[PDB]
Amino acid sequence: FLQCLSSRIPKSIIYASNNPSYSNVLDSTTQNPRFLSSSTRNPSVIVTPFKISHIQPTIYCSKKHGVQIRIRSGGHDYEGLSYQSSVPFFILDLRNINSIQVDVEKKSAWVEAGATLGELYYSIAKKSKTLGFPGGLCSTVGVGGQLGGGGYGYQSRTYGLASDNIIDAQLIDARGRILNRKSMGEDLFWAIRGGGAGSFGIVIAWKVRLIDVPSTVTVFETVRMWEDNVTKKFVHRYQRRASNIDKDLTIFLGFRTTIQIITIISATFHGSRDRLLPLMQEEFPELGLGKEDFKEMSWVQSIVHYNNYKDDDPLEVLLNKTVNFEPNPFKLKSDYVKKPIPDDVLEKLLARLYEEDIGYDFVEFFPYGGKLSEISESEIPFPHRAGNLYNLRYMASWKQGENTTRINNHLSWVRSVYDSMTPYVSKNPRGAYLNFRDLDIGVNPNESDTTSAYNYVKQASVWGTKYFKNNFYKMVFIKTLVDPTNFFTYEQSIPPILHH
Ligand SMILES: *Cc1cc2c(nc3c(=O)[nH]c(=O)nc-3n2C[C@H](O)[C@H](O)[C@H](O)COP(=O)(O)OP(=O)(O)OC[C@H]2O[C@@H](n3cnc4c(N)ncnc43)[C@H](O)[C@@H]2O)c(*)c1C
Ligand SMILES: *[C@@H]1O[C@H](CO)[C@@H](O)[C@H](O)[C@H]1NC(C)=O
Repeated sequence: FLQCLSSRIPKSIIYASNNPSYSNVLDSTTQNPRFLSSSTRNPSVIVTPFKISHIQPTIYCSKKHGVQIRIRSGGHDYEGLSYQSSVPFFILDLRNINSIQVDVEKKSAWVEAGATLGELYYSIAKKSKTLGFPGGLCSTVGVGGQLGGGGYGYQSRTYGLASDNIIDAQLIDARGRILNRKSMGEDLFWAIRGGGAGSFGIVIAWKVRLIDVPSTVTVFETVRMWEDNVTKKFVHRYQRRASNIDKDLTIFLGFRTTIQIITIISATFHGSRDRLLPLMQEEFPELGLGKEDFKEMSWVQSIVHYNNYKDDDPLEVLLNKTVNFEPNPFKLKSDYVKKPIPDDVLEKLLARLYEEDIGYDFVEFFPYGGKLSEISESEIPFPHRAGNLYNLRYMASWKQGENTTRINNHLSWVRSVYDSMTPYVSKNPRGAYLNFRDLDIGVNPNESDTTSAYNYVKQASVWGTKYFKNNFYKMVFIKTLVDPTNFFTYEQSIPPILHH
């Protein structure tokens, strides 16, 4: 494999195990610290192209020598699939493929896969205070992965997901052909906008629609005690109102221990605080929030704020490539909720936070509705639309270095929490969020360990219909057309219809 690469691409973009910088390049975007001790995080080579023509030979060498491709842009995949495999593999790391072209007059931008959300937001904000992009929250996330999987954040109720706002793309397929929207066709251009683009090809660049944002947005955040009847009433009404209120207001909810359970309420309102005050006093008067609890800022300042930087920090903090906190290993799972959880079941859920160490486990609510209930189930592969109140996320975290038995304890905790919620969350299929990737919901069999093509597809649909509902089956046909030999494979790759 390595011989084939070195006779075809410059040595300067090739990092093998023997290279002293291999470990830095590997670790630099291993973004879930849980996998820093994974035995499957051992690519034989990391390739870091700096121009497009570097990529086609890596496809050729990968096919000819049986070395599986793992595509990494931001490396934020929550299961670390961009840098692990149980078969011999290499990482095509697109960090240097990162140019951004912003057209303020046409309200559009071309963004290469290795650019981060922070770099995109930075480039927009340097040119206009009133344009934005609803890309998601984390400034270090790569657009290469994010825009292929949905991409949710404080703007999604107002403007849609990141994948709801894509108008062209450049993609390299398994034959090494570099295609745009016109030459890839509408089916494949549909599939990559939220279907997990790495099942179909290597996205080189996305063309996005820029959104009009108000020159003033308003944020607020407060921490309350859960053992407080006003907090409980607010949360009771939150379940019923968060997805139905004014689409300009998005409110997140989080719970952790600190010994009591605290409730974190955080929000962004796409408007001034004079507009926000009557809305909050009509929807949640029990919060008692005054004029001075709302802080006005620009759209990009609100992104800086919610990435744990100072409100008045220079925009350059958006260009940093690692999070502004030291991260703990973690395992998250998520569910979709269509009916309010009963009061006493919510109490039983939150009490499970007492079972592990203080402040290390979390339950979080991300509301749907708004624009997300206006878009059909099949507009793009992302299917989680009207009828969903919120996505409910469960997470356990621990410190780097805990022994195996304690990690298993943490994994078992969050899995049992998930199992306990089966009666109260979506079913048939039990929905799951691709960008909250969870291997526990099902993985592919080894294609050689199936008994038929139908068998391969049906097994894969276990996880497939959870992420995509029946968009999964349209994606199976598209996969069959554009990658019939299954060059792009991994634990949750869309399967082709195998010929024999
Ligand atoms: C670490 C982190 C992740 C976050 C954060 N906040 C999020 C939020 O507010 N909303 C979300 O919806 N997701 C959030 N995430 C998760 C990540 O945004 C998603 O998990 C993305 O999928 C990660 O994208 P990226 O940064 O590129 O990480 P990768 O591992 O490189 O990509 C994930 C996935 O996509 C494939 N892939 C990447 N690049 C390509 C290209 N060019 N072509 C095809 N396929 C590609 C990878 O193989 C992998 O499977 C907040 C934080 C702190
Ligand atoms: C982010 O960029 C700013 C500007 O240089 C810098 O002050 C800050 O330390 C950076 N954040 C990091 C290194 O996490």
